[PDB]
Amino acid sequence: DIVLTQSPAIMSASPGEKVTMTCSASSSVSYMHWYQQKSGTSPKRWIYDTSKLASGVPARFSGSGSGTSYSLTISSMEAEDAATYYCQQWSSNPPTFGAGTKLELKRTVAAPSVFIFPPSDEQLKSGTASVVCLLNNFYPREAKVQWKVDNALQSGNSQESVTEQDSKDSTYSLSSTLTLSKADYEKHKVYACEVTHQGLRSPVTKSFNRGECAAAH
Amino acid sequence: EVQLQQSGAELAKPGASVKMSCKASGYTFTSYWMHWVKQRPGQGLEWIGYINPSTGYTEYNQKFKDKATLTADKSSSTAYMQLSSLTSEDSAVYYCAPLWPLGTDYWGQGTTLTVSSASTKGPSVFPLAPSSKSTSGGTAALGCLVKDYFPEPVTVSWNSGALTSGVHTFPAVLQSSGLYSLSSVVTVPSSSLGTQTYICNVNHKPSNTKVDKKVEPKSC
Ligand SMILES: OC[C@H]1O[C@@H](O)[C@H](O)[C@@H](O)[C@@H]1O
Repeated sequence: DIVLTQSPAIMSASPGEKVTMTCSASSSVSYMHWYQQKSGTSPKRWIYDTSKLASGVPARFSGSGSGTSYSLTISSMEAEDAATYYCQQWSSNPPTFGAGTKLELKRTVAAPSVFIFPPSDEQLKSGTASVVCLLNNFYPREAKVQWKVDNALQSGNSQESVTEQDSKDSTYSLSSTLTLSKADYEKHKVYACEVTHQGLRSPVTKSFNRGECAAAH
Repeated sequence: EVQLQQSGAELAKPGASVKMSCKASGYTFTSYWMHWVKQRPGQGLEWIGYINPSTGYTEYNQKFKDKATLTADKSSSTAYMQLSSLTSEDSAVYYCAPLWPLGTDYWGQGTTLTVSSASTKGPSVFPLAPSSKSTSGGTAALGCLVKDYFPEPVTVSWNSGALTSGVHTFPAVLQSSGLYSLSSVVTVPSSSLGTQTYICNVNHKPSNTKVDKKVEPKSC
């Protein structure tokens, strides 16, 4: 099968900026197609036969390329162009798709507001402990969130969830949830969330000691 | 005008079978090959195969030859896809699309399939309590953790919908347990913490559970 690699996987563009995304093929192809998928909707044909715009696609869009190298270009980025773009070939069987380029709106850097939530008494009664660290309204998305339990860096027991780019201020919000058994939770004292992000001059730490926070015990 | 209507979401257990439909209107059903594509989050798009509704001829991605079965009915303008011997790797959104020949740019709305041996279960709602550990200067954050429910989705509101500003409800994550979990958070002025009451309205109704949990300023 012909493998299509789209670069970059995720990119951000300022308003009015010129944007170009590439679709590379592991073997030569004669034509390239492009589909646009907005979040929570179906893909739609956007460009066909390398350079032909689908009906209703605005004139700022264009595509080009030949052989093993193709590209899609927006002359002037507009907010409605935020979406994921998939390239697709059928010079060889079976037809294959790229993994997509997610194009998002670039805005100024905004440092996250960090909050830490100790586990509720109700959940401790049920025998598990969830510690939640919240990164609110930040940009860009890249953020390093480290859990330390008595200075021990945690691995494999946390999971992150991130919102879509906010429609109004173009920021992201992120939650990191540290899940422990009640037994392991009561075996340690200090629970810390350390956040490293371009908008912070130095990393921010939110932490608590199991015990300076009133509870059932 | 042109319409590709796909059947509703499907929940199945491992090893079971499922058959989904794709009703075409607004164009000559026989004049376009109906392709089927699979989409998982964190994955790209995968081409399964196509059917020529005029002749019934089908071509398959070798990767899906023993998984998918493509049918078409001309009289109802409907194409069908059956997926057998289901595994968790088959949980995805599946689109039908008349990709060839060119002329119709639209795809179907998609059919979401979740295959899981998990049982229907309502969530436990735990407070994400505000306090000094949840306060910057004049802004405080609070929320509700909606944990251990199945299947998707859950709906969360605040103060019966009266509070929408600053609300972030995160996408659900499927835990290794096979149950879903998410948190919904809100930022409020810290001065209003001890005076105004904040309740989250958490709803997951495949289990028909509706819970409103008061999130209260806890003291650290
Ligand atoms: O499908 C690609 C294009 O083919 C043309 O024949 C149609 O007029 C367009 O509506 C369509 O976008």
